[PDB]
Amino acid sequence: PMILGYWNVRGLTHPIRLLLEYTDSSYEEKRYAMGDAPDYDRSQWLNEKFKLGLDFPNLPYLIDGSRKITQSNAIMRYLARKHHLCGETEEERIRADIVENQVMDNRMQLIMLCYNPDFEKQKPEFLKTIPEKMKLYSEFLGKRPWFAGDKVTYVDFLAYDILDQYHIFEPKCLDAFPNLKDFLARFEGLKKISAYMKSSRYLSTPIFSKLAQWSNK
Amino acid sequence: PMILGYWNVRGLTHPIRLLLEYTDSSYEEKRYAMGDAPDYDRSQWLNEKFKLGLDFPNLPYLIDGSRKITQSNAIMRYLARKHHLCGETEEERIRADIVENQVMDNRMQLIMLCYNPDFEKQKPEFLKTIPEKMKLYSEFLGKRPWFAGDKVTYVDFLAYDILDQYHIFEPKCLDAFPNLKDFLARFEGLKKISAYMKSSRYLSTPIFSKLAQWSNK
Ligand SMILES: N[C@@H](CCC(=O)N[C@@H](CS[C@@H]1c2ccccc2-c2ccccc2[C@H]1O)C(=O)NCC(=O)O)C(=O)O
Ligand SMILES: N[C@@H](CCC(=O)N[C@@H](CS[C@@H]1c2ccccc2-c2ccccc2[C@H]1O)C(=O)NCC(=O)O)C(=O)O
Repeated sequence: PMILGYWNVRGLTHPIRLLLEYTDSSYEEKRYAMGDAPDYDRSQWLNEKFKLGLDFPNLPYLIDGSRKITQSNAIMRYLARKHHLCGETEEERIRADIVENQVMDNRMQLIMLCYNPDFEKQKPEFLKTIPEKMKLYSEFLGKRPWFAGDKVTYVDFLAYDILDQYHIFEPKCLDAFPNLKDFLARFEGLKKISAYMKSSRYLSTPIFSKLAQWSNK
Repeated sequence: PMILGYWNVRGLTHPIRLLLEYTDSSYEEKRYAMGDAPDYDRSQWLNEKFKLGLDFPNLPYLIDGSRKITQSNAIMRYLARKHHLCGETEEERIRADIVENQVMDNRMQLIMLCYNPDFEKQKPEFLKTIPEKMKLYSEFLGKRPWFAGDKVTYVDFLAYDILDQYHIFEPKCLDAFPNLKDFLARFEGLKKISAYMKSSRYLSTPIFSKLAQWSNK
């Protein structure tokens, strides 16, 4: 089977595991335990970082035989092509490309913060920006069932992850956007997702580990 | 024709203009002003940011008829598909997907620094990592003429921008990687490239303007 390499948290892998499962992909996971604090030791990673034959060594990685991939987005695209979950029209391709890029921006923004020693201080002015963040996705999706269109695609995976993460962070963040809650429910409804999601293996959380300001566990 | 919206800067637009030209695109520009120190005023942008009918309001943007694309990479990709500047084989795509993601990471890395209040201190430390970064590009590239393979692709535009920029920051950063040095010369060679670059409407510098801790002009 393929090997998926990542740290011991939800993270950037949330959408990959969700993808793999959805597609019934055959895979094994390769969990990297990060040392504790202070340390936060990454030796277990660092010790093989350059020994896996990775183009630009990183976490997460997917090894599918001779095929060695880094860059979560890359990993995603790779699995999308494999299972045909890319946009089928230019329109769709564009929507997915914007979305893919957009999720990362927002993901990064949150991440940045939860790892900001000075959290508490900014943790409020930050929450000031979420409704706009959310409204963006809201207007975009509009009435479509899926982010690219009528057909589910890989970016739904990313979209799902991101929305869930904000929600989780700011529980009300979605009350104003019913379309967005419908989506969450619709993705959660995909038959292979519900089981997986109720699985012992499955760790809804936490995108973030020990190093975290909000959720250091 | 097509319209391109950006900040008086080079930044994210650099790869875009380069591709726009390469492909002989016919387009107009809508340049916006970034208020100064302090201020760093973007009224205009802000006065209209919400009036363009764009999906995720942002700079830059490219309007091509019905087509309104935000996110620089999406922009890049839309132009790539249009002129067949994408990877053609599965292998070419992976390389492309990887490099693209990799370039942005690296760009952000440098931008974050340039935008850090504690830049002077951070700098030396940041310098220390260059070789490694550079190294991965060099090896990933190996002996290929282009990042994805035998033919120029959009990622070449990404890569050149970024390599050109690290090279200005750390003029020696490349001495140990001649494939890289060739790549730069070779990229600058492309007929339509030299052509545009020689032109009077070409802006190399800088990636960052005002705010910029490094390259504030
Ligand atoms: N652009 C890349 C980013 C990859 C990334 O930065 N990887 C970090 C982990 S994600 C990173 C993180 C680190 C530790 C713990 C948690 C996280 C995490 C979780 C969720 C979201 C993002 C993060 C980042 O801090 C890493 O540890 N790489 C190993 C290395 O560089 O040698 C991608 O999308 O794959
Ligand atoms: N992920 C998006 C990034 C878009 C974005 O961050 N754009 C910023 C300007 S570029 C941005 C930047 C901002 C300030 C100063 C410098 C920079 C910069 C300079 C060079 C390269 C990249 C940047 C970005 O950090 C912006 O002003 N958007 C309009 C808005 O805010 O509504 C993309 O790739 O398109």
